[PDB]
Amino acid sequence: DMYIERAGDITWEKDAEVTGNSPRLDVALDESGDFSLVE
Amino acid sequence: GETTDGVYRVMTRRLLGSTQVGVGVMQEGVFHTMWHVTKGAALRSGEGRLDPYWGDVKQDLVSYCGPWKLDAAWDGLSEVQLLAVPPGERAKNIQTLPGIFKTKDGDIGAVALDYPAGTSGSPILDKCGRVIGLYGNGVVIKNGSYVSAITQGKRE
Ligand SMILES: N#Cc1n[nH]c2ccccc12
Repeated sequence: DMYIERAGDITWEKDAEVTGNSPRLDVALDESGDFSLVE
Repeated sequence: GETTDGVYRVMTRRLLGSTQVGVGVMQEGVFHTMWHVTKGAALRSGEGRLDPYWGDVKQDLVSYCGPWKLDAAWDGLSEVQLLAVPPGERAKNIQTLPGIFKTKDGDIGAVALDYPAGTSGSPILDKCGRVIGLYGNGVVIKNGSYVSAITQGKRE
């Protein structure tokens, strides 16, 4: 059995931690909704 | 139950203790999450019940109580924020410049941020606070790191 609990408001935070790169990847999406890399 | 707009944790008591299987967005009376989080099962909100209304395994999305309401899109240029809601941890905004998944059917924004699987369904927002998609369906790249698509539905 599944249940939901509130975790917060959806707002943009000024001064949030900035991280993560921006890779450009060739990908394929199958009928089951799984992404895979194409090479 | 609770119908206030916001981000919510998706929990189950079927396994050991209370386990967080994912996250979702409540907007305009509709709960939005990823299909792999609930598998289309009913949800409880206090004494209330949330029934699935629309879903698609290929998009990996599902809406409850009504049709998908989120229609904002990443502009292809600006930084965005993942409003990450990790299991047992407070909601935290993380800012990043999305990369891109190039597919045979077009390009999709992608966020290279690594969180536990139970963080799936956490919203990705633009600078106006609009939800441009959900985090949690993506790929494992060469060095073992995770890259999620910015998954967005269609507002009918
Ligand atoms: N494999 C894998 C994952 N690592 N981190 C995730 C976050 C959301 C969904 C899946 C994963």
